[PDB]
Amino acid sequence: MEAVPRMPMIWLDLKEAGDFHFQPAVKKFVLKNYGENPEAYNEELKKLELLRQNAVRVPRDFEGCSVLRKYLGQLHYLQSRVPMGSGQEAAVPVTWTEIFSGKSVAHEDIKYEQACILYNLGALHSMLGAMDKRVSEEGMKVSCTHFQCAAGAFAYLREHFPQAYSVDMSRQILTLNVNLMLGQAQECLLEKSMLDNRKSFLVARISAQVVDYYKEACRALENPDTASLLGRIQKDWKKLVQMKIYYFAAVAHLHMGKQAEEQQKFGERVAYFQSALDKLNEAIKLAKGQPDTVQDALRFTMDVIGGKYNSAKKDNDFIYHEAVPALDTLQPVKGAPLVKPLPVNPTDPAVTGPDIFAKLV
Repeated sequence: MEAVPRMPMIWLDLKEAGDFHFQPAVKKFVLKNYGENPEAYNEELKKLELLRQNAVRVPRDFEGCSVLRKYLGQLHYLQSRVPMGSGQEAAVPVTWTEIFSGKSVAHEDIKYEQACILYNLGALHSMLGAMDKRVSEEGMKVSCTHFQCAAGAFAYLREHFPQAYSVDMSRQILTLNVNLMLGQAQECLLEKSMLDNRKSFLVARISAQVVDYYKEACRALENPDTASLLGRIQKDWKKLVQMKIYYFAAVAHLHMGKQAEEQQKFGERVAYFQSALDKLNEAIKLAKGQPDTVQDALRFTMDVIGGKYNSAKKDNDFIYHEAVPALDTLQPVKGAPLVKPLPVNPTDPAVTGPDIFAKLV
């Protein structure tokens, strides 16, 4: 199974930015509150406006992440010296496009700008995670980290910002995004654990957790309100996710049968391989219409599980003569969560660079 073809991964589009005319409001504030020449900080203002145009049209590569993190950190450093939040003195309109409707949504709130950047940091991480072939140890590790970082950005957004600046960043949609991203992170780790040939029981538990994360996403996708908001995106996500629930349930029970093999529980081995085959047959049904990438992974896995089942049953029928337990007596596999949303510290100097606005007060 370490050589199974990789399943495709879902990634999220980045949001499109509108205007954020911060320069006039910063100049008035410096004049009326610091008493200094309003244009003594034009080079700091020039650095920020350049950084914004770079961020709102960011390159879709790993370097793009540092650009977004730079701009996000510098917005924090600006907010801590110039009050531009909701209701505050120097607040100006911030406009971005809500991604599911295409409608412009404006708020006079610098935290809306921060939120949309953080959203795009999560989305870019999801795209970089989904781009790798995931065939090397380092590519599997890096993809896993990108999906955890994506989860981290959407989780931070959900926890630290006035909920619902727009409906693409509502708490329930962000939670769907987190659970999908963690499910994809855990899938990357499952692939890595099979390459590393970890203990069969641990691999089963890792796979069971992939199922658990994808069940959380699937339940959220079945919410009619979310289906309505996402439109055909909900159909495309749900088809892949529901298929993967049965696929990784098959992979889990395959590895429970390998544990039984190792323990010389040869009737239990047959039962788990039979259950794995039943779960895989449902996944193949649910995969109708999916791309060849999905079919190639399922075809490969059917060869593995079908061959293991036929030989386990032959061995048991002609050698071991052990009783085969009913499938509904098998101990369920408890997922092993080995991923988490990974930090967004917006003001870590190692990532923000020098504070553009250090020479303010």
